[PDB]
Amino acid sequence: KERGASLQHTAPFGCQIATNPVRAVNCAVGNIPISIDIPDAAFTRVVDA
Amino acid sequence: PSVTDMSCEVPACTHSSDFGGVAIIKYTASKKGKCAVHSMTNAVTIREA
Repeated sequence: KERGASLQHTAPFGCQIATNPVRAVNCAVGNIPISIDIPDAAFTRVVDA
Repeated sequence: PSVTDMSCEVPACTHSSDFGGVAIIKYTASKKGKCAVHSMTNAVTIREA
Protein backbone atom coordinates (compact mmCIF):
# COMPACT_ATOMS: atom_id res chain seq x y z
CA LYS A 1 0.00 0.00 0.00
CA GLU A 2 2.99 2.33 0.33
CA ARG A 3 5.54 1.32 -2.32
CA GLY A 4 5.61 4.99 -3.36
CA ALA A 5 8.67 5.99 -5.34
CA SER A 6 9.14 3.47 -8.11
CA LEU A 7 12.53 3.58 -9.80
CA GLN A 8 10.74 3.52 -13.14
CA HIS A 9 9.21 6.83 -12.09
CA THR A 10 12.07 8.30 -10.03
CA ALA A 11 15.13 7.59 -12.13
CA PRO A 12 17.62 10.45 -12.51
CA PHE A 13 18.66 11.44 -16.04
CA GLY A 14 15.49 9.91 -17.51
CA CYS A 15 16.52 6.28 -17.54
CA GLN A 16 13.84 3.63 -17.90
CA ILE A 17 13.71 0.25 -16.21
CA ALA A 18 12.70 -3.12 -17.61
CA THR A 19 12.50 -6.34 -15.66
CA ASN A 20 13.30 -10.02 -16.32
CA PRO A 21 16.25 -9.37 -16.44
CA VAL A 22 16.72 -5.98 -14.78
CA ARG A 23 17.98 -3.39 -17.25
CA ALA A 24 18.20 0.39 -17.23
CA VAL A 25 18.02 2.02 -20.65
CA ASN A 26 18.85 5.53 -21.89
CA CYS A 27 21.06 6.85 -19.09
CA ALA A 28 22.05 10.08 -20.81
CA VAL A 29 25.35 10.93 -19.16
CA GLY A 30 28.95 10.43 -20.15
CA ASN A 31 30.23 9.93 -23.66
CA ILE A 32 31.18 6.83 -25.62
CA PRO A 33 34.54 6.36 -27.31
CA ILE A 34 34.02 4.42 -30.51
CA SER A 35 36.70 3.20 -32.90
CA ILE A 36 36.42 1.73 -36.36
CA ASP A 37 38.90 -0.14 -38.51
CA ILE A 38 38.17 -0.18 -42.23
CA PRO A 39 40.16 -1.15 -45.37
CA ASP A 40 40.84 0.83 -48.51
CA ALA A 41 38.20 -0.99 -50.59
CA ALA A 42 35.33 1.28 -49.52
CA PHE A 43 37.32 4.45 -50.09
CA THR A 44 38.30 5.68 -53.52
CA ARG A 45 41.12 7.87 -54.82
CA VAL A 46 40.63 11.52 -55.76
CA VAL A 47 41.25 10.36 -59.36
CA ASP A 48 37.70 9.01 -59.12
CA ALA A 49 36.42 11.93 -57.07
CA PRO B 1 52.67 18.33 -81.46
CA SER B 2 53.88 21.28 -79.43
CA VAL B 3 51.77 22.26 -76.45
CA THR B 4 50.67 25.40 -74.62
CA ASP B 5 48.57 26.32 -71.55
CA MET B 6 50.58 24.23 -69.09
CA SER B 7 48.39 23.84 -66.00
CA CYS B 8 49.73 21.16 -63.66
CA GLU B 9 48.63 20.50 -60.11
CA VAL B 10 48.75 17.70 -57.57
CA PRO B 11 45.51 16.66 -55.84
CA ALA B 12 47.11 14.21 -53.42
CA CYS B 13 50.78 13.36 -53.05
CA THR B 14 51.99 10.82 -50.50
CA HIS B 15 55.73 10.20 -50.34
CA SER B 16 55.48 6.41 -50.26
CA SER B 17 57.29 3.68 -52.18
CA ASP B 18 54.38 2.99 -54.55
CA PHE B 19 52.98 5.64 -56.92
CA GLY B 20 51.92 7.89 -54.09
CA GLY B 21 51.35 10.96 -56.21
CA VAL B 22 48.85 11.31 -59.04
CA ALA B 23 49.57 14.63 -60.71
CA ILE B 24 46.79 16.02 -62.87
CA ILE B 25 47.66 18.40 -65.69
CA LYS B 26 45.45 20.21 -68.20
CA TYR B 27 47.12 21.49 -71.35
CA THR B 28 46.43 22.72 -74.89
CA ALA B 29 48.32 21.11 -77.75
CA SER B 30 48.74 21.81 -81.46
CA LYS B 31 47.82 18.45 -83.04
CA LYS B 32 47.43 14.71 -82.40
CA GLY B 33 50.33 12.37 -81.67
CA LYS B 34 52.62 10.83 -79.11
CA CYS B 35 54.37 12.97 -76.51
CA ALA B 36 57.21 12.04 -74.19
CA VAL B 37 57.26 13.16 -70.57
CA HIS B 38 60.32 13.52 -68.39
CA SER B 39 61.38 14.48 -64.86
CA MET B 40 64.36 16.85 -64.83
CA THR B 41 65.33 16.65 -61.15
CA ASN B 42 66.07 13.49 -59.21
CA ALA B 43 63.66 14.11 -56.34
CA VAL B 44 60.72 12.52 -58.16
CA THR B 45 60.19 9.62 -60.55
CA ILE B 46 57.51 8.86 -63.14
CA ARG B 47 56.00 5.59 -64.37
CA GLU B 48 54.84 6.68 -67.83
CA ALA B 49 57.07 6.86 -70.90
